[PDB]
Amino acid sequence: AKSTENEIPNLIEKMVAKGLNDLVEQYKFRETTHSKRELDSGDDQPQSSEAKRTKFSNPAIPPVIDLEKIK
Amino acid sequence: LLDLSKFKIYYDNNHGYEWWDTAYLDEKGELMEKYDMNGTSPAEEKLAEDIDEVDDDDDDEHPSIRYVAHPLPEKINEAKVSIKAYLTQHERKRLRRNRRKMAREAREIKIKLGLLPKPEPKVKLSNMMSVFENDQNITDPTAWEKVVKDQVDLRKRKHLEENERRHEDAIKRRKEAVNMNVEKPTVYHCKVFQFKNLQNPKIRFKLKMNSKELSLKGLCLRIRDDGPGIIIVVGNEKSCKFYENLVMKRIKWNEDFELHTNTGDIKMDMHNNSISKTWEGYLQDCKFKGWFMKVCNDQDSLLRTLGQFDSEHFYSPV
Amino acid sequence: APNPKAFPLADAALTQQILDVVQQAANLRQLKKGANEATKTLNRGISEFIIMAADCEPIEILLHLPLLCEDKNVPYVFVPSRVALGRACGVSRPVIAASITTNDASAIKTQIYAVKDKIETLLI
Amino acid sequence: FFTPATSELIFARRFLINYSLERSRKRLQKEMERHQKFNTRQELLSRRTELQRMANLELAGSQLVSTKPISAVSLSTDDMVVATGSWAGDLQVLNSQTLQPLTQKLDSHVGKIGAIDWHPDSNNQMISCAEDGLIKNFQYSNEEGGLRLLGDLVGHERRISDVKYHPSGKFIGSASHDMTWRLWDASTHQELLLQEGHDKGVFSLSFQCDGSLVCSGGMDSLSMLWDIRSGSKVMTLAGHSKPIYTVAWSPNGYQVATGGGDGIINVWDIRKRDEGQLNQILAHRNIVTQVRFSKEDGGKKLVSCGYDNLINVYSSDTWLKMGSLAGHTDKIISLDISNNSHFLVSGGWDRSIKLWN
Amino acid sequence: CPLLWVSLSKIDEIDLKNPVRARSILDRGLLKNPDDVLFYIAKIQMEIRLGNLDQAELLVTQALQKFPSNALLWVEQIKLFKHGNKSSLKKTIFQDALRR
Repeated sequence: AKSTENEIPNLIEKMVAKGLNDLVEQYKFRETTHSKRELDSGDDQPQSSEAKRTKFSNPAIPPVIDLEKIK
Repeated sequence: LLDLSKFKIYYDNNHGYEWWDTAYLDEKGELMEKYDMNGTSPAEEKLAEDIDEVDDDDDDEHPSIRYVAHPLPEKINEAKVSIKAYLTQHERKRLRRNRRKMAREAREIKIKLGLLPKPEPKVKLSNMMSVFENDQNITDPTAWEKVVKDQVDLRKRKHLEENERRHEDAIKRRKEAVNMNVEKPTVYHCKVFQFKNLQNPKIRFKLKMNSKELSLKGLCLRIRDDGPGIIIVVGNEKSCKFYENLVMKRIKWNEDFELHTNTGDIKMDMHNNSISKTWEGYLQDCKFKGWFMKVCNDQDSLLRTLGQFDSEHFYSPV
Repeated sequence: APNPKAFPLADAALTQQILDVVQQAANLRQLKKGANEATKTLNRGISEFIIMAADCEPIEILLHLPLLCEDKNVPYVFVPSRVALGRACGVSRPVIAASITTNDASAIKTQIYAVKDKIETLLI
Repeated sequence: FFTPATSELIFARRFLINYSLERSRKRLQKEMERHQKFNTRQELLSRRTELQRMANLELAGSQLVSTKPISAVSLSTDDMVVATGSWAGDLQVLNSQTLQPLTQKLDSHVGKIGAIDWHPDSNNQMISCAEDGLIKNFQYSNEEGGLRLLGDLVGHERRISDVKYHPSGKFIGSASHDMTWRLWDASTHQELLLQEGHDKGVFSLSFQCDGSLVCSGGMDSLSMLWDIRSGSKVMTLAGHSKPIYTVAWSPNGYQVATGGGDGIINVWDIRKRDEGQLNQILAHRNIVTQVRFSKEDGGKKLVSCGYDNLINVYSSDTWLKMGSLAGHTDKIISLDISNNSHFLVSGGWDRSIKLWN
Repeated sequence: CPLLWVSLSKIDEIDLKNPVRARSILDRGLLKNPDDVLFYIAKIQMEIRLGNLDQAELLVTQALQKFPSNALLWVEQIKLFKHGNKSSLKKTIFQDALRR
């Protein structure tokens, strides 16, 4: 919960980003379960690269951020 | 003196009062007596605290008859193996559809409003004749061909290059990854095999290298080089299984082989030699620090070696 | 917490292994989801081992399968989660029973055998 | 820690202490006598002979029994008949040597039979347990019928694994997949103990033949040694990794032997204060199902069956595989050794009782 | 040589009325060599001969598990089916046998 509080906006988009990250870490079976995402975050931790890919995923999973930037 | 010794040995052999093929049975009495004395109560260590004491109708005070204990049940620290959540085929498809779609959208935006790249027509040798966006299609026909073929090569090359890159990166990861993974092993599968002989080099080599590969803790001890010996193998279950397979299916122990030496190459016919899986269990703590193959001059020595891991019990003399 | 009559419940790692096997089985068309299919498999003799769900409620819709297995001498487990089992099988919906079936020529034969052995060990 | 009491228990506890103590003393005396009169050669020779005999046991007769497999096989104190509980919940009894049935009794237990124990007092009020979640006394007859039940004892909530009769005869131990193991009265058929001392179930009880100390082999791998009298323990979980599916004393209080799921039979609770295993034993490739000894009546000889299709015999000083018994086609789930001589009667997933001679 | 074992079993069962001994003998034979299916088949046959059919079925199943392609086992199974406890799952069983 603490972890979620600090870095994680804990919406659907964030979850998606997290999922993507684990796939890029090198997943096969759907990464891991998420009770409140904390577990997932913990699992990711071994990879040790969280904050970059969510700032990338919003540019892709919609293009709204990109549009904003343009404007 | 030597002769005398030999004679003595022979005598011992015919009917030993206690022989170390099978450990000694006979119960020493003195020790028992001592124990009894220590106890002092005619009963045992267990009952000693009742100490010939009687309250009312035989009852005791130092251990209380009245109370029933409910001691703290020690919860074992179960390792939270986060479950591999799978996906339905359909779910997977949906995921693929959505991510890819998103990517496409991004590209469109970043090729329409962005104009960061520009999408050129993907020629081939069949499109060659019908693509006119890039000029020179009949004007410079061989040049055009070169361009198109070249483009194709690049595409193919790019694909291959990408693959190569992937291979590289994966390789880089793996070394680091292995180093990183010093996980705490919860339970260890073990298998102990014993054999009549292994004067073959090849078999020994196989035992070594495979063990090294599989992080397989254990050992391979034996008596008098040509004599019978034990393999102990310990590790993760799959690895153990693999090892077992290697021992039994892959290696032919009864097969004939050549010993290479400085004097001359000795052919070894060993139809007598064979292998049996003695154990196939789970050990509480794996005290085997690595895979320390050995030879010993005698059985006692071997036993001692085994007991360096507080486990002599693995060897089965038959 | 899981039902007592759901026995033998597989240990975490074991459960995971079983799930993996099922997934492999699903891929190979070696697996048969669901009570009725599982039952059919048992009748046939094709079943190698039967994987049930502890969190099947009402549990007693399940509890014939174990009996059948016993009468057929087929290893059987419960895993804890029906949902998980379903996922493994490749079905978003709750599956409660499944059968990994026999097919000698499978790639995953060895895996299946291992799981069977594990299940047997559990039983007593 | 968390310590209430009961009056019935107290009443019984004193009796237990008396009985245990006197018998224990007698045993000790016997032991003393034995060493005093022993000599290196003859005893050793005898032991060797015994070992040889054990080795050259061969599968004499296999009588099939039940629809499902035979959980329990228990020879009588008289050793004339054997009682054999299947998973079906029927405890058919067989005249041991010929191995022909006397009767069937399906209506008794609805669940899987756990273990059967004949009463150590000759008068055969054999107890049996089940997943049914209750223990049942059966007064046995040769002439009139086969069996007739006396007392059911509904205390355990969950499925029971194993019951035993405390050597006295006045008490029935029952250990179950619930946390507790429970000691009962033979007379009134009501409880007295319940030792909540395991994070999971108690899969096996075994009373020391003096009637003092009971080993509770748990599914946690915490094999606890409870003094009945004190309600307190002298335990070692450090033996096993997997569950402890069986436990049994060498009749000489000298040794407990916990057989495991790990496969390793650990043998301990020794004169030694450090409580160290004089040895472990590698019993069966797969799990161990039953471990027995047979110094009641004769000499001490470990015999064990497992999910490996192999009963096997170990000398109880050395602890060494003196010889396997190929006999069962499939898994072996129970095994009893003849009190008097060499005559094993064991049952399994072969769904047959098998003799060795 | 399973044939000898089979003969012995027959002698035990038929001539003298003690099936148990025969069964034991069969078991011993099986243990002495688990590579061959013949022993298993013999055992199955023996079981069939006496009243016990569930046991026979179980044995057959076991045999199949060990060696699936062996036609004698399949034949035995078919025979068992024909007895008429099921009288159903019959055609399917036949099909399965054919496949294997």
